[PDB]
Parts: sequence; structure tokens; C-alpha cells
Amino acid sequence: SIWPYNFGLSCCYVEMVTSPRQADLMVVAGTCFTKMAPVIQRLYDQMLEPKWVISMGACANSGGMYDIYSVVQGVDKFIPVDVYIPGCPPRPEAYMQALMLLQESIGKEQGVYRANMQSERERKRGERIAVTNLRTPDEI
Amino acid sequence: ELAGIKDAAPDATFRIRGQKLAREPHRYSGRTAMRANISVHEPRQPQDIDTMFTFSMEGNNQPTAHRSQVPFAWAPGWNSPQAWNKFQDEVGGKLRFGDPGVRLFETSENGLDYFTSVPARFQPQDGKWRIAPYYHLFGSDELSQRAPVFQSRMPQPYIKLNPADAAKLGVNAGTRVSFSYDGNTVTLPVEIAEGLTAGQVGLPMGMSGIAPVLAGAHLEDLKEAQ
Amino acid sequence: MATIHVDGKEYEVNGADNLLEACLSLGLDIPYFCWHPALGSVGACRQCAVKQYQNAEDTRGRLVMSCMTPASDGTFISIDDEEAKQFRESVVEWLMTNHPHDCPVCEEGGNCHLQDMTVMTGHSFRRYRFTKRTHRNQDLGPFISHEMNRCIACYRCVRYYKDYADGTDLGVYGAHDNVYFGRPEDGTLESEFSGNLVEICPTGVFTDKTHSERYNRKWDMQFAPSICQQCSIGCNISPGERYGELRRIENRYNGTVNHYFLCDRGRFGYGYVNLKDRPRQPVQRRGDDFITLNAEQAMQGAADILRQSKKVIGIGSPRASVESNFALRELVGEENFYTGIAHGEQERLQLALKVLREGGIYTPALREIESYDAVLVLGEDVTQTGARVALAVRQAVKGKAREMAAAQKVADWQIAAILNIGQRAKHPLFVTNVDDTRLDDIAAWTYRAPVEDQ
Amino acid sequence: YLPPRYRGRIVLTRDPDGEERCVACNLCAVACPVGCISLQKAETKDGRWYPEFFRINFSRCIFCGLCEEACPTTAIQLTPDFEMGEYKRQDLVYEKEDLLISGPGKYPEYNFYRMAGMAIDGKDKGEAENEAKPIDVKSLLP
Amino acid sequence: PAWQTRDHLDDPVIGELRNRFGPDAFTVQATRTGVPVVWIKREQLLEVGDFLKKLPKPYVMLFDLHGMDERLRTHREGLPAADFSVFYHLISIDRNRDIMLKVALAENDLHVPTFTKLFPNANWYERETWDLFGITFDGHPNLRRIMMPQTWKGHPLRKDYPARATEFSPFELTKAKQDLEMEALTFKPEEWGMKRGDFMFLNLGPHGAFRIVLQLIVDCVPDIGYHHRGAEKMGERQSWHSYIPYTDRIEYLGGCVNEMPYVLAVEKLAGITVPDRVNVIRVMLSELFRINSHLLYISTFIQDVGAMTPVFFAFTDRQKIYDLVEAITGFRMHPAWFRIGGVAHDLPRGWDRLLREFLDWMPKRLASYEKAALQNTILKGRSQGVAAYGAKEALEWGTTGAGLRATGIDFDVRKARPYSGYENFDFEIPVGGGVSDCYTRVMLKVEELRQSLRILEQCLNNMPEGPFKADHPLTTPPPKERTLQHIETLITHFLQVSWGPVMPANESFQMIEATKGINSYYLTSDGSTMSYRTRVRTPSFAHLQQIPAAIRGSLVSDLIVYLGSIDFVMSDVDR
Ligand code: SF4
Ligand code: SF4
Ligand code: SF4
Ligand code: SF4
Ligand code: SF4
Ligand code: SF4
Ligand code: FES
Repeated sequence: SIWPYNFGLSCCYVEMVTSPRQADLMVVAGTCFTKMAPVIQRLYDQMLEPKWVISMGACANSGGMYDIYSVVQGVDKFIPVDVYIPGCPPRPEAYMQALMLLQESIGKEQGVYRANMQSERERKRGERIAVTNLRTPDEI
Repeated sequence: ELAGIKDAAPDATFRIRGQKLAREPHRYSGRTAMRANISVHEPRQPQDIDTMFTFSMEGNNQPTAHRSQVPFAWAPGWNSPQAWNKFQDEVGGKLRFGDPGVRLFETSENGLDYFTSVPARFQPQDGKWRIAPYYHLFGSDELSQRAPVFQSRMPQPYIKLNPADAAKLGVNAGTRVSFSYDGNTVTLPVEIAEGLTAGQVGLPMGMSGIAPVLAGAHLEDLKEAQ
Repeated sequence: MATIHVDGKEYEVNGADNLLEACLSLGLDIPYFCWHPALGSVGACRQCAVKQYQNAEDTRGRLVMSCMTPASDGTFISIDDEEAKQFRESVVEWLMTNHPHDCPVCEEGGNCHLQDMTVMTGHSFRRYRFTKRTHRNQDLGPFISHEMNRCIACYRCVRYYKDYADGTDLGVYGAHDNVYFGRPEDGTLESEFSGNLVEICPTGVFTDKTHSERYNRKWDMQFAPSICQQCSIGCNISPGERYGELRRIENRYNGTVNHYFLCDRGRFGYGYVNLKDRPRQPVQRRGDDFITLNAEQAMQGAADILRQSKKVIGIGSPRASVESNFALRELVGEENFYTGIAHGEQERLQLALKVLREGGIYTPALREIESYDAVLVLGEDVTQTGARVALAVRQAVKGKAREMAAAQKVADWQIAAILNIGQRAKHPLFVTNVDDTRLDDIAAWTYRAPVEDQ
Repeated sequence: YLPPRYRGRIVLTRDPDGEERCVACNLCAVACPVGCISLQKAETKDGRWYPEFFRINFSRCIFCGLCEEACPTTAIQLTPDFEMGEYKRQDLVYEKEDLLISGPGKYPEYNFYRMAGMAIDGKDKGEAENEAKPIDVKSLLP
Repeated sequence: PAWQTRDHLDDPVIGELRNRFGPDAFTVQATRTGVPVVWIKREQLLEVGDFLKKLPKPYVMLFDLHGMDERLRTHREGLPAADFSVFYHLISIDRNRDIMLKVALAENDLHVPTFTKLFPNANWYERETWDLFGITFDGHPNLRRIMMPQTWKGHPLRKDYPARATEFSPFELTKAKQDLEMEALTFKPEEWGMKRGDFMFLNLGPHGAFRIVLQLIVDCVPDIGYHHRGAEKMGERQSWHSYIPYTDRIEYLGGCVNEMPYVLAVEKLAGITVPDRVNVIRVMLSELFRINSHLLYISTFIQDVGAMTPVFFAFTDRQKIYDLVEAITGFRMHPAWFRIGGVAHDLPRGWDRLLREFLDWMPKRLASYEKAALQNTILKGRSQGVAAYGAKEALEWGTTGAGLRATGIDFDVRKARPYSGYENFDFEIPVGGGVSDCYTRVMLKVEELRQSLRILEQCLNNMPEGPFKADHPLTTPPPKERTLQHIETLITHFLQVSWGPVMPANESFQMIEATKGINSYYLTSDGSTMSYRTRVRTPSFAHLQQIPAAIRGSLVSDLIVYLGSIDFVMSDVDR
């Protein structure tokens, strides 16, 4: 029962489409700009006490490719973030896997609980490293 | 007497059309991954208030920029040390806008008098041995002898003797001999030097144990080590 | 002085210069390998080819080599002539037939003159399908690694080492396409100026072994203009840093002092910066225990005890900067400031200063030394202390051959003709030391004696 | 369903002899527009260049694939796998043990050292492709 | 060749300029832009400009107006002495010719007279030039900052201004609190536009997010710059090859359409003519992305002013186009597949069957779209005469695309100035009956979508044979199989991906027909491996500038319908 306020802007909300004072989830997507950052900070303030924030895309996780004068280098500089979903743009399946990775936090409570120390980098490690062969890219 | 040092380099307000001189080439890599193992949040770039240079690649290193301090040479199509030709006025000449550095003093109008302090001729003494200084490019300098690559390029510590003086002492090449400087004792293996005149003793200056102040000193005692 | 016509345009150049050094000064890109500004022109690589016409109306001329061609008044040349461009591409193609597939694992990569000239000619397509020649390598000591497969036979290494630097243990061996550049047998390169071979060689045959332990490419380096700290000559250097450690030492051109060359103590003696034993924080003692302080704590702690002291003295250093000694002198006062060198070393240094400032005799710069006609060296074992002066003195001793060749109207850049005219004739050089020096091979007389006898 | 050329997770691959394919040439790091690769060259006693550390910041990565096309050994490749997600941005920083997989990936047969002139164990001078045996200068044959 | 350097002295506009102002009153630059470039003095700017407006075949449209820094430009042979410059690109539709006027400036006296009286579209262009450079346009009514906020000190496209965010101090939220307080106190000082005035001042914020201040319609003032990513500045800090991903994100629906003008412009600096297979492949990917963008515009247009239940099937068709793009290029959006001299790989071996399945699949859906939109009455009744404009309004405001074609001005870039081998295809240019409104623009797009499918039919049946990359030393990167085996090819690949390819000092310029309007790239090389100046002309900037002229005399509902009908995206607008 999670209510999502999607603030996806340009070129990252087109994947989300394929996929106030009422939401408990803020899915920040798109490039966060210096000029428009008070809008996201006020929308974050308006929400109620149990907030959750999902950052998706490289432009929201970091500055991404735009290490430039007009772009803030990540939404985590000014708002707390719970889940980070890399990509440019991420996939709808990744959005699904973000909500699945977040219900575990909602059911695990300071919500670290000494159980969130396990990370997908180390958890799926023995899956990923044992891979030997991949399809040749001259075919469809 | 140190008034010229102001003009050796410009100050930290010097700009090439508003730009600070760059330290890094424009294709410098890893800006968002160099320090990412400590903190994934990129730190601010170091700020230089002392000099005209910036701790970044966002600056100027043009070959035709009006400056004398060139940090490195690079030109389009010239990535090698041959890119220094673009920074010179004529190739093999001077830097285009002048070489960096200024002479503190100019030649004086009048000279000196003749020094009349002629030394007497050298005479060997029994017991006292004059220390003849020997220098090495890879051992005699204080900072660079602590480089690990210089440990093998430097020679073994030795003591160089005239053949007639080693015959009077009774030693040959390779014999460890003991001597006394200032109440201390150092043992070194003997080497034989035909061009070294008698009454002298060759020591390697600036090593671990042999100070360069020892040049022109005297060794009171010299005998075979036991 | 002279006016030449290049590719339809017209330029003013020095008549004594050859066409390669004339056109490179104007910003006209001609590829080259075997020519060097310091070493002169020999004409080996044939890469600098241009088409020369007899006059403005001659439409079909001939290919000459611009390093070997004088820039006389009335010269008509074309760099961008189609036949010249095809030939210059072919020279790169002939050098590419035996070159190993080594650029990812070559330390010269990104800083390679052969890589730059290959792109500049525009040769990118291989036609040669046959086998490549290979060579085994030598051990050249702790400073320089050896990879003869990358050699393009430009002869720059031997011309620097024997002719310019007067080293004796590097030569060329073999014949035809099997020519080998190196030592007669494995062992350390004996010259004090061996490390300039890494800049002089346009490929990755001679590379820095001290840099290949912690290797990084040139684009990842952070550079600053610096001065060598290993002796008093003051060679200009360009130190490069990656990941907080000093990586290599490069020569920084200065036409008054060092120009293209450094000594081996300057080039390879930088490793003390990268020591793990260096202090990184201020440290204060408490009996046997040691306390780590920050900058603010250290200043407040030191000045509390310094306020209670009745006299503070300061000991400077000759290896400290002028701003560092003066600040020390400002803190204790000039009556309490000591230089840190012994009295006898102090007495020789101020007398050396007195003759430079008050002697009335001009003191030459390091490159101005090469123009002098006689050299007397009294007491200073100059190859071991002040090594770049010994390199500059070797060039001064070769001025006799340049004077004979000038009388016979041989150009200054035609180095093999000048060396043939010379035939061991030297400007007189008289050295005095307590033993033999490394300048003894070129010295007119050596005097081995104690210092009072010198 | 993903096509073979899909630009998801970045891995480092291995040789058919089983060694890591990366020779730490730093071309992938410089060709990246975002600057998301850091690495340092190390060298074995055999003489084989290999990376001491390999670090990709996947928070910054845009999956453009310019690193894969820059690589002259086919070591770095982009795989069809988009399944990534973390609670901490620090856990998006991948080291070499998170990137080096057990096989050769998309290009099963290419070995760079077989091409290269440089001598390592198993390949002395003249044991590379289109390479003749070394002839000494002291050889009797002219 | 079509890339060689030309002075364009045989163009008939220069001779009548010689006979009007004399030979000493201007200076002609030899470029690779394809157009004459003339340096005029700022005291003659208005006289020369109004002279070209009443030529017997006059120049009617100001394509672009922006500035260059030029202080660090070393190769400046033939140009007058300039410390800053302002260029004016003008277009005559009746001659099918362009002219560029360049005004030189000194560093102490950044002043030039405003061009707004002659061409109304110059108002936003001069504000951007005032924002990004420090050129002051004398006589401008409201010359304020259009990209950066109003307290931003510094002109970011000056060469002394540091490009990277890391070079400044990070988001410590010292300025976030002040910007939050300023945004919270949103009040009108009567400075945000003309603002003559009883009157209710309302800010309404809605395919992109932007703010507009409307008077309740008596006066409306767009506030843009919320999506500024510094793309133009980014061209100065990236090599020619590594800049290519940034091109894909100027327009999200564009994809490979956006990469096309940039690679064609770089290929003019390189002097590369590409093979025919490269031309047909690039045209194929551009028409696939054009179909995807047009279906998005028709889909979203039907949803807001009508029942969205039947048209939701278009998502499956867009999924088929994205599956075909990521089968060819690799990734669904932002392919970054075009290369200098060619494309990144060859076509994979099963491409023909998938494209044939898409060409068989599409006509049934397309004829359902024609039935759903041409024959409908409710959306037609809500789209006829809703903020209409004609041919005179289009040419004044620099409106191109379906807008300009909905009037009688038949102007496509693929027919007037053929590029990428478009002249070897059989396709028609639809045109309206002289009135551009919301119904006419959508009907034109349905006709264009059918012509795009004809181009794809010829690409599948006349796909020629040969390379996917040109044989030229500046083709970046080289073919990889030759790189992996041959040393000279490896050497070229090494320096191209690391230091960069060296483009010789010139200026190139390409225009393409984009998915929405005309998109261009004006690139300047100073001889280095990076661009000295990169200018991106986006049509959405002109289309969004045109809306206060047409909406004046309408309701808020008419504003929402007009904004939904125009071909504007805010990533294009702010770049
Ligand atoms: S992360 Fe990538 S896709 Fe998303 S907004 Fe940024 S550039 Fe566009
Ligand atoms: S010497 Fe130059 S061309 Fe040869 S392998 Fe090394 S970098 Fe490549
Ligand atoms: S070793 Fe180097 S400098 Fe000597 S000939 Fe070969 S390529 Fe030239
Ligand atoms: S001569 Fe050698 S040690 Fe002295 S400053 Fe020059 S490089 Fe350094
Ligand atoms: S991954 Fe490839 S390009 Fe990157 S360092 Fe390793 S070998 Fe070089
Ligand atoms: S995919 Fe692109 S952004 Fe990611 S590491 Fe490779 S080059 Fe960098
Ligand atoms: S550089 Fe002139 S022939 Fe070699």
C-alpha cells in the first residue's frame, strides 16, 4: 500500500509512463537542476512523517554525464534518498525491482536493523561472477 | 639583495585573458572515480591561492599564450616531447615569450685585488692522513640517496689508498681497515688508487656515515680491522 | 635574412637554417624522425621529404629532404605536393611493417612520436601480410628498460650518446634490416646522462624503468613547473603526479639553462617524495608517548612554550627555499638566525658569492657555456657535482671542429660533415682533481694532486 | 527478452587460457565521457600487464558503451542485465572482484597477447602472430 | 566535394551588397558552412538587415542569433580583429539560400543595436546572448536572463568561466534556503516582461515542465531555463567523438535524428564523404525515430481532447519500434550509434525479417489512425481555429516544421537541401491550405507518417552492399577487427579515443529536418581535438516564443490546447 508521487521530468519519465499531501513515496527521476531544486525541497517538506524516496537514473543519483555549472550533482545532496536505481534511463523492470527492494526496508525495522548491510553487489556476486559465455552481438 | 625574486614569476592574479594556467591536460580522466572508494560524493576541487595555476584541467596551456611558465608541452597532433617546438620562437631557441628566471645581480663595474694567500706545498705526515673528497652522482646528495632505485646504482662504501701507502700499511684491495674520526670508529674495505698521491685517503662524501664536512680533514689513526 | 616560398605563400626565414627547422618555426607541420634540434641533421629516416622547384615556373621538380636542404634565398618548395605526401606516407608504411602490436602495453603510448607521425601522414590501412622481424632485449640497469622490437632505426640514440654526450658503451650493430641499437653485452649504461634517451628515442625502446613500476598515461598526469632540487644548477623540470604520488620526472624546456637535457640524478632521484616514512601530521612528544595534532593545535601548542622561552634560535638549511629561511629568520630575529652549514663551508660559499658579485667577470648561463673556447676546471669534480655543466663543457670542446667547418663553408646543421672535418681536434680543456675524472677522455691535460697543489 | 547488443551491466572478461583480459592500458578510462573508470597498472614477474585495481562508479555511468568500443583487448563488455539497485550510493561503486567474470563473454576466441610483440610466459620472441624468429647480429649468415 | 572550403562570391546576394554599400563595407569569410559569411560593422547592422528584407526575392526569416567568445581563437586568418562576436543567420525561402552576418566587438564595448524591430523572433535570442555572454543589446524592451536565475553572476559561455560543477563549491544548501524563500515569496515586481498593469496574475505549471506568468489573456510571459543542461558548454570540454552521447539528449524523441546533424557537421570539418550504405542506414534509423515521435504526438494529442480508450494500442506499436532500434543499435533510447564516418557496427543478420514484419504490421494501424482522426467531429470541433496563424506569422517568428508547412510555404529540408542521400528516395511533401491550426498540423503529420513508411520500404528492398564506415584517416573509431590485428590501425584507434581526432581549423554547419521542426549544428574548430564553439539551434525555442503572439484573445483552455498542439519539448528549448 504505497502511494507514489512521480516527479519525472524529461527522458526518464518516458520509461516510467511505459511502466499533494497524500503520497508516502517520492520517485525523483530526471536531471535535478539548480533553478528548480526548491520545488523538490518544498514537495519533500509537504509530505507526512514516514517518507521514502527512490532515486532512479544517473542524472538523479549523481549529476550523471552533466557535471556542468547548471546541474546539481545528485538529489541526495539536499533530500535523503532510500533506493538508487542506476541507468540512463532505467527500465520498468528496474522500477519494479526498486519497489520490491523497498518493501523489504518497509518490513525491516534506523531501518538498517544490521540486515541491510548485505548489498546486491555481494548478494548476487556468486550469480554474476560464475557467468562464462554470452551471446555474440552479430545476431538479433 | 633578494629584490629580483619578485620578477621571477608573476603573482596569483596573473591571467591569460581571464583564465588560470592549467596543471592537467584537457583529456584528464577519472574525475568521478578517483576518490570514489572513500566517498562516492565528489569533493570540491583544490583551490590555489598562492599561484596562477589551478588544480584542474579547466584552464589554459596554449602554445601561443603570453607566459614564460609552461607546465607541460602538448599540441594538437604532437603528444610527444617534440611538442616543445610549438612553444619556442625558433626551434631549438628560447621560449616564445622568454625563458623563466631572472638574474639577481649584474656584473660589477670594478673588480677585486689579487689574493696573495699562496699555500705552502703539501707534505705527508706520519699518523695524520689527509681526507681527499670523492663525490658520486648517485650517492653524495642528501635527498636522492634515500631513493630505493639509487641503492643499487650507488657503489659499495670503500676507502681509497695510494699503492705505496697501502704497502706501508700492509693491506691490499678488499681488506677491511679501521680508522678514527672525532673519537668514533668506522671500518671500510680498501680500494687502490694509483692517481691518488701519498699522504691522502679517499672517502666517499655525503654517504650514510661520511659527512661532506670531512673534506680536508685528517685521520689520526689507521690500522687493519680485527 | 632570406625569403622562401612554401606552397604558394611567402615567408621570411634565416638563411643559415635548413628547411625543416625553418618551416617548423613558421608552424608548418612536416613529419620527421631522425632530425633533432640539438643533434643536427643526418638524413637517415627520409620522412621530412618535400618537393623542391627550381623557380616559380618549374612545375615538375624533385623530392629533397628538408632537414638536409638549406633555406637559401629563392627557395621554392611544396609540403602539400601529392607526390611528396604519398612518399611521406610510404616511409611510415615501411616503418610499420616490422612494428609490434604493442601500444596497449607500451609505456610510450600517448606520448609516442611514432604514433603522432603515423596519424599525421594519414596511414591507417595495412597492406603488408608477411612476417615481422623480432629482437631479444638487453638489461641496461635499474633506470632504463630495453625493447628493440619497437626500434625504427632513426639513429637518434647513438648520435646523442656517442656524439653529443660522449658516452662509450652504446653503439649500432649488424647490417641491413637487422640493425641493433644497444650495448655490446648486458649491464648498466655508464653515462651520467643516459636518462635523456627516454625523451630522445621517438619510440618505446628506451623507457623509464622507475616510472614503469607505477605507470600511468600522460593524459592522467598532473604537472607543475618546478626546479630540480638535487644540486645547484637549477634545471627546469615538469614533475607529474597521479593518485597522490609523484610518478615521473620530465624535462621542462628552458633555452637559457638546461634546454632538452637533464642529468640522471635529477631525472631518477625523486623517490624520496614517495616514502612511507615521511611525517604526514604534526606530532608532539609526551615522555615516550606521541600525540598527533592538527595545524591549529600545533601552532597554539608551540607558541605557548616559545612565549615562555628566554631565547629562541633558528637553524636554516641550504636545501630550503628563500621564503622558508626568511620566515624562520623573521620568527627568531636576524641576530638569532643560523645558516645550518659549517663555518668552513660557509667561508667558501661567501667567497664564491664575492667573486660573482664583485669580481667584475661575467658568469655564464648553462647554455652560454657551450660557446667558450677554453675551459680550466680547478678542483671541481664537475661530472659528479653539477653534471649538466660537464655536458655543457663537452659541447664547448667541440667548437674547434665547428670553426674549421665554417671556414670551409659547411653549414652548422650538417653534423656528419663537421665531425669528419674535425678528426679529434678539440678546444683545450685542463682539469685538476685529486684523482681521475670523467672528463679525462676529452681533456688536454689532467692534473691529479692534493687541493693545495691544485 | 533482450537482444545480444543490449547495454546493461558492465563486466570484465577472461581469456580462453583463463587469465584476465585487461592489460590496464587506460583507454577505457579516458574514452569515457563521464569519467567513471579509475584503474592502475600492475605487472607480474612474468611481465604481463594487469590492473592492480579496477573501479567503476555505476551511479555516474550512463551505459553509452564507449568503454567497450575503446578496448583493444575486448576485456570490458556490456551485458544484457539491467537488474541493479541499492540502498547506499557507496555500494554502486564496483571493484574488480565485482566485475571480473569467469569466461570470455561476447568474443570467445580473441587473445591480445598472441598478437603482441612483448614477451610473457608461454610466448617468447617470435611466438606471436606473423612474427619471425629473432636473428642475432653475430649470426654467420649475411 | 560537398565539404570543400568556399567563399560563395558567386552567390547573387554579394553583388547587390557590393552595389549598395561598396566593396570596403564588408569582408567575406571562406568557410565550410555552405552559406556566405560576411563581416559587417555594428553601425551598419540595421541598414544591411533591412536591405535584405526588401530584396526582390527577400530574406524573410532569422534562423539563429547567438554569440562567440573568440578570445582564445588562434587561427583567425582573414577575420577582422574581434574580442567577441555576434552572428545573424538569415534564410530566404524563395531563393532557397542563406546568409550569415557577423558583427565584431571589443572587450570594453559589448554593445550592438537590437534586431527585434526587423525580426520579432530575435527577442529570446538576444536575451540568451545577454545571459550566456555579456553582450548588451541596446534598445531591447526586457533584456533579462532567460537561462540562469536573476542573481547568477557570470556569463557561462565565456571562456574564462569554468565549465564543471566540481570546480564550484557543492550544494551545501546555503543558497538553497535563500532560493526557497525567494520562490515562496512569488510576487510580481512588474518586471517579468512588459507588465503594463483589476488584474489577476497567475502562474500555471503543467510534454515538459515549465512556468508561465499569465494576466487574466491580456499578457503571457514564459519563464524557461528550468531544463538548462549546458550542452553547448559541454562541447568545449569533450572531444569530437565523446561528445556524441550528449547529442542524443537534446531531444528525447529524436534519438538518432539528433545525432545526424552533428556527425554530418563533423564530417565536413574532417572532409569525409561517407559510403552509400552509411547513407541508407542513417536515413533508416532517422525515419524510424521520426515515426516513433509522430505516433507519440498523435497519441498524446488524441488523449487530452478525446476518449483515450482505443488509442492506447499505440503503446504496443512503439514497443515494436523500440525493440527494432535496440536490435540494431543496442539500446532503446539514446542509441549514440552514429559515428564520424559511419555507424558503430554493421546491421545484424536478422534485421530484414523484423523490419518486414513492422512494414506489414503498420498500414492497418495507420488507416485506423486516419479513421480515428480525419473523420472525427468532436476533436475536430475542438481543434479548428484554435489559436491559428498564417504564413506571415510563421516567417516572422522562425516557425518551421508542420507549422510552416501547414501554410502555403512548401519548405522541407530533405527536399530543398538534400542531406545523407535523401535525394535518392521517392517521397512527397504534404502541405496545408494556408492556415496553420490544431487540426491542420495533426493531419499533416498523418500524411508525413505515411511518407516515412515509403522511405523504409525503399530501404529494405534497396539496401546496398559494402562498408558501414568510411575509408578515411579521420573515421573515428576505425573498424575494430582491423584494430585488433593491425598496428597502424591500432595506432589510429589509440590516439582517436584518448587525445581525440584532430579537426583542422574551420567552421561547418548542417541543417536537418527533425521530428519537430528544423534542428541545426554550427560547429567551430580551432584546430584542436575539441570544439571551440558548438551552437545547437532547436526549433522548439522559436515555437514556444511564438505562443504569446497567437494566444492573445483566447481562454486558458485554448492555451492548454494550443500548447498541446505545438511541437515543443523543454529539453530542446533549454538544451
Ligand atoms: S539519467 Fe539519462 S535518461 Fe534520465 S534524465 Fe538523465 S540523461 Fe536523461
Ligand atoms: S613505440 Fe609507439 S607505436 Fe610502437 S608500440 Fe609503443 S606506443 Fe605503439
Ligand atoms: S632505439 Fe630508439 S632512438 Fe635508437 S634508432 Fe631505434 S627508435 Fe631511434
Ligand atoms: S645538473 Fe642534474 S642534479 Fe643538478 S639541477 Fe640539473 S638535473 Fe638536477
Ligand atoms: S578494460 Fe580494455 S581499455 Fe580498459 S584498461 Fe583494460 S585493456 Fe585497456
Ligand atoms: S558505459 Fe559509458 S559512462 Fe559507463 S563506464 Fe563505459 S564509457 Fe563510462
Ligand atoms: S628527418 Fe630528415 S631525413 Fe630524417
